[PDB]
Amino acid sequence: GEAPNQALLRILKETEFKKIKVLGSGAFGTVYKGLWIPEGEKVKIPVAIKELREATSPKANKEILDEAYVMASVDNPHVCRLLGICLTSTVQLIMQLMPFGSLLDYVREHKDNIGSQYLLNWCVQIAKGMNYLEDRRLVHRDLAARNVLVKTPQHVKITDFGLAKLLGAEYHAEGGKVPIKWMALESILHRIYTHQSDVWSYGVTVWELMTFGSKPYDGIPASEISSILEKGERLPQPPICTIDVYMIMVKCWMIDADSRPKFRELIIEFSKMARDPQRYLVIQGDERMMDDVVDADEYL
Ligand SMILES: CCC(=O)N[C@H]1CC[C@@H](N2C(=O)N(c3ccccc3Cl)Cc3cnc(Nc4ccc(N5CCN(C)CC5)c(C)c4)nc32)CC1
Repeated sequence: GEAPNQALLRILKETEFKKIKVLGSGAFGTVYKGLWIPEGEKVKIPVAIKELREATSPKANKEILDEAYVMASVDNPHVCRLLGICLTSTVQLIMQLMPFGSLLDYVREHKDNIGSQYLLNWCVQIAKGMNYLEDRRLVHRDLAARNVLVKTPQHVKITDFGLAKLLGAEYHAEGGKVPIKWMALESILHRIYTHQSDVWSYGVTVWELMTFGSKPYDGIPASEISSILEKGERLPQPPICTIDVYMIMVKCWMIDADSRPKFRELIIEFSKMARDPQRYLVIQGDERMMDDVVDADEYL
């Protein structure tokens, strides 16, 4: 079967980190911006701390441990990594802080200042991250612009492996809440998921970036999407996109999964375009646009 998963899961002391402000709140709990100060090491690491609220719920406790399991299992510059877990009465997951939030919100907030070089670099970075996940035989199942976070405007990372599944030595889902507008056709019909179905969602994610965060198939009921797709219709060519770029998205949306690009090929193609970005995206105005703190990426 598969190779042994020798990832390390680090257990952290609650007294080593401090919560500074709320990044986001849900029914499940809260995510804080914070600092992690390992005892004796003389480093201050910016972190996001996800803490369950009222964790007397066995389902939420099991789900956050599965998440910790997945994140520990990965190590690439284009996917978010776990620093560790803290087993307090309310369980906590400690991750690298991504100071600029999700790329979906970043692209909406800054559209008038985002040039073609940033857009095409982001496409490369997401594809390298996805290619890494495919190497590790991990299917993300939820790639979308909301699930990419921004470390710096120059460096984004895939995150939110809420639905992510490691292939046993395709993956078949049971029925549950699932993002139909981002899904390969075979995922909507037969709840099948593969690295190739991730490519489909990658295409949709690029579409979101290239439209500066427009909602795909806006207004259309998710019940209609499978037949719309079977009819051969897809998302439209974004205004800024040359046909070279749109062609790539379209290939990601072929019905024959094996006819879609590989992530390895998407890396190459978007890197080619990143060398001459204004040849490939046409954007108005494009030309013009705590002493001991250590980023988690330099903390090994
Ligand atoms: C409660 C549901 C919820 O709201 N989730 C969202 C908020 C938490 C967020 N998040 C995680 O879930 N992480 C994670 C993922 C999986 C497992 C464990 C963990 Cl820890 C790691 C993570 C790292 N960095 C950030 N940086 C960051 C986020 C938001 C914002 N702003 C604040 C001002 N707003 C107006 C706009 C948003 C900023 C400025 C920076 N957010 C993260 C994900 C999305």
